[PDB]
Amino acid sequence: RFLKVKNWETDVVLTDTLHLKSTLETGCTEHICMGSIMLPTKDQLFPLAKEFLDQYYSSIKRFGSKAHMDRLEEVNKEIESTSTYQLKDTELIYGAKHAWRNASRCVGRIQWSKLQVFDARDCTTAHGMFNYICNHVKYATNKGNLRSAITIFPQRTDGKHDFRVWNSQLIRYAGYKQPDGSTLGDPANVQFTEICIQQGWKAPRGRFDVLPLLLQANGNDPELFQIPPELVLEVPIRHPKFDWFKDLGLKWYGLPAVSNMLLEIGGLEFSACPFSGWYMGTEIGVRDYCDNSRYNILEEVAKKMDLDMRKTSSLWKDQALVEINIAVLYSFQSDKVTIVDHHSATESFIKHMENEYRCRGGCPADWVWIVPPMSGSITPVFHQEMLNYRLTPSFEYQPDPWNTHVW
Amino acid sequence: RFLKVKNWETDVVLTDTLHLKSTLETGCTEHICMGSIMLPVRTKDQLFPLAKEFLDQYYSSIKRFGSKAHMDRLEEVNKEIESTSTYQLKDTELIYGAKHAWRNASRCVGRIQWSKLQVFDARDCTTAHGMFNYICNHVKYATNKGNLRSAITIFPQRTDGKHDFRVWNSQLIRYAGYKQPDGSTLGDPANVQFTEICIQQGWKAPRGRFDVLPLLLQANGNDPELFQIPPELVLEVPIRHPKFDWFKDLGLKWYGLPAVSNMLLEIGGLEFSACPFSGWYMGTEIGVRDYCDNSRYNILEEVAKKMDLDMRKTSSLWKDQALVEINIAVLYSFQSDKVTIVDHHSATESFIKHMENEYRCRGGCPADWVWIVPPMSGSITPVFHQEMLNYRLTPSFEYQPDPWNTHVWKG
Ligand code: HEM
Ligand code: HEM
Ligand SMILES: N=C(NCCC[C@H](N)CN(O)CCN)N[N+](=O)[O-]
Ligand SMILES: N=C(NCCC[C@H](N)CN(O)CCN)N[N+](=O)[O-]
Ligand SMILES: C[C@H](O)[C@H](O)[C@H]1CNc2nc(N)[nH]c(=O)c2N1
Ligand SMILES: C[C@H](O)[C@H](O)[C@H]1CNc2nc(N)[nH]c(=O)c2N1
Ligand SMILES: [Zn+2]
Repeated sequence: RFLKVKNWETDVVLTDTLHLKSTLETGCTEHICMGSIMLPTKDQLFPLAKEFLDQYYSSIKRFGSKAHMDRLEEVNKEIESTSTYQLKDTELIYGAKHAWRNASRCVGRIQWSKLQVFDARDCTTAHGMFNYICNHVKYATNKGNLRSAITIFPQRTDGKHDFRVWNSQLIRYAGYKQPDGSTLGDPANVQFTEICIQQGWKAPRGRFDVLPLLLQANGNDPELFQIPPELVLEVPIRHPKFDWFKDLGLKWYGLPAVSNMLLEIGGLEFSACPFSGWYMGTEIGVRDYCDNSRYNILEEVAKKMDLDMRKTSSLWKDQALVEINIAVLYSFQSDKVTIVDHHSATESFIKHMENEYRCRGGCPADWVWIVPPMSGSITPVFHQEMLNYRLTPSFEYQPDPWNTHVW
Repeated sequence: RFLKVKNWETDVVLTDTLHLKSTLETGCTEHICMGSIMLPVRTKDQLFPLAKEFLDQYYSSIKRFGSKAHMDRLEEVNKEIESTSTYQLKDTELIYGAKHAWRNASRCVGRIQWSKLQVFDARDCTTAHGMFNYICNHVKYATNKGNLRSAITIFPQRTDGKHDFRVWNSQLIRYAGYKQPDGSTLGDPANVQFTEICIQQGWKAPRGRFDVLPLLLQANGNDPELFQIPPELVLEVPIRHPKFDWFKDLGLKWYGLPAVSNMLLEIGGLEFSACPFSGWYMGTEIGVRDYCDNSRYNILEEVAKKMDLDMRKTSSLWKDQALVEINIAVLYSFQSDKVTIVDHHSATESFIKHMENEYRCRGGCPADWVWIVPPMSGSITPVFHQEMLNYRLTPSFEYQPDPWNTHVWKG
């Protein structure tokens, strides 16, 4: 019932009871652990709304008050009638902040309560979505002093009137398959880069071409939009020691903004809720730049460094990996663009876990995602036991629209 | 029920059916995942069924399931059990059992080598001196002058739980750790408690930074006894860096033979409480964990200073930088001295091939992602991108309480 998690580097032991309020399943069973798998009605709705309202009023110290009972009734009535409901702005903001608070795969949750929520529920068209998204981008970028934000479009109704941002992130680079069979630009976005063209986009066919937004409002077909360049902060990548580094022709965008997730609050589903915070260095330097299936630039960098690439045991890949990541962080800091290294971010998360354990009785955390893709054990989270479980409100994965849209 | 795991780097999908044979519990529930939790006498009543499941697996493995030899064996054991409340494995069953416990060890990335395990049968051992002798032969055989050979030595199984054989050391070879009165620690901090028990038992500590600990051996539930492994039998490797001539001056060295000796081997219900085994090191075990964990030798800073790295702010990634060099040094020193070792890139690539083979020939491969992925450069190794299924199959290697916490001293 009362589970304990131990940190093997500091012997600190925390007790978790928050998991007892868990509602969704994990993918695992007592016979099998799937911890490393990437993707494990009015009658249905009211109980959800109730659970949410109870936690909402409880958080404001008005659990079971008249206001609570009242709102509970009002929502109850609304559901019975309309077969759904609308959150009060206060609930919208609380729900979003908590969905972030509950994202077990996010190492940056110590920032959870500072989220700026943009209510775009009155939106009706793709141009309207583009407008809201541009405002989000400018607000969050804040000339390099990034501020976390989320813009929430209209909730789901009949499932045939869904708003969806087709991009996986608001800002990403295009990827095109060349005759060579090789891939130019970002390989992860090869397909999307195609669906944009299958729509009319005029690809400059470059290595770092900011993709166009493909916005879907109310179910209708999506529409393309070029984000005003001055709104897309980019960072030229240079090494604080290797002048030749810049010759690599590397740069990345400063704003990470997940746009393909679904937000669940009190049973209500928000299929278009792009959100953004700021990068942890390794996301770019380790994953985007060195993944074998991404920009895969390890060899090139190792060559320039003139390292013995004959035997894996010389650890040239490891050597290069480090330099590359030193560069990413150096560049961002130099341009005064917010960014955080894995040491600092993970140190933050441990503090955050401790705060959540004392103030909330726990903190759902997914070790597989929390530990950085490089230098795992020299970061504190590696030695930290974590309990993973699903709490709502939450952020969930959802099918790429191009695999569900009825044109 | 079928289950698939996908490798997101190659899109190779695999199907697991072997998990269906999984009987033991994982620690997780439908509502919670304990995937990152370090540590999540039998009755006749429960024994024979465990015996049967095992003998069935064994006879199927040799293509004799349902034969007369199979049936007679099941009858022979059934009888022995009701007759003696236990039973003895045939040599062939023991060898098979030991190999499969390794094969089934979900946290082991070196399982591609599982079928080559050399098994030493020490079930006739009765005293600690006998244990010492067996352990010495295992170490010399396994070490093989630097060309390491995997091996396991199996002492008598548990009976009533009051006559257990145990190796109190956590590994056959490990360095002493000494807590100084000023609060600092000399040697390996991980071994401070065990070292104190050794000194108390009478060991004369040389008190250096790399003193090979003595063996503290327990036979038939008796009080443990001390023994010094012959120095000529302990292969050690001085660590130096191929480019940094000052590295050698850090005075670092490590032993070549990694030999877990505190685990419990379960086979067909029988419990082997003393079953030391060895293979060879993956570089990062020493370079990352032994040398760089904050709670171990913790040398990042000193190596950082010597390299003249900007240590003012973490974002310089000075720790990351020093880490790589230290690991380059460990691999380099071992290769130079021709002492077997494997780097994490090579070891992980091998585990992926092994894993694919296991799915195709066995229907699955239980694997613990948290442990399989190396403690450094995680995503640039293929296992990072590989989905895995973790489940417990027997035969198996299990954790057991440290003996100093359960032993009834006879004095
Ligand atoms: C302010 C700084 C923030 C930092 C440093 C941070 C860092 C991270 C990192 C490293 C990951 C894993 C990324 C990957 O490997 O692809 C992640 C995942 C995630 N974060 Fe955060 N995050 C921040 C803000 C946010 C915000 C504002 C939200 C939403 C309100 C959020 C929600 C999540 C979710 C749901 C995931 C997992 C997404 C998935 O499964 O792909 N994060 N975060
Ligand atoms: C042939 C060389 C081998 C290599 C390269 C290898 C490598 C490893 C590594 C890197 C780990 C994790 C160690 C740690 O992080 O502390 C491990 C764990 C494990 N290995 Fe292997 N291994 C090998 C041979 C063996 C042998 C011979 C056995 C048994 C017969 C075995 C049984 C296990 C077990 C049971 C674990 C888990 C230990 C625990 O949970 O504490 N390994 N191995
Ligand atoms: N810092 C953040 N990172 C999440 C988005 C970027 C990620 N590298 C892409 N990604 O999840 C790739 C798909 N597996 N979030 N945020 O600050 O809002
Ligand atoms: N290569 C092997 N490694 C396992 C034993 C060494 C480990 N670093 C010590 N250890 O797990 C200390 C406590 N967590 N095995 N083997 O070759 O048989
Ligand atoms: C197969 C495995 O689940 C997959 O590679 C995971 C591992 N850990 C991760 N951790 C983070 N933060 N992000 C990822 O994309 C992944 N990928
Ligand atoms: C808390 C966490 O589970 C623990 O530190 C684990 C993580 N992964 C590991 N992986 C290996 N190979 N060895 C370890 O000791 C650990 N420690
Ligand atoms: Zn699990």
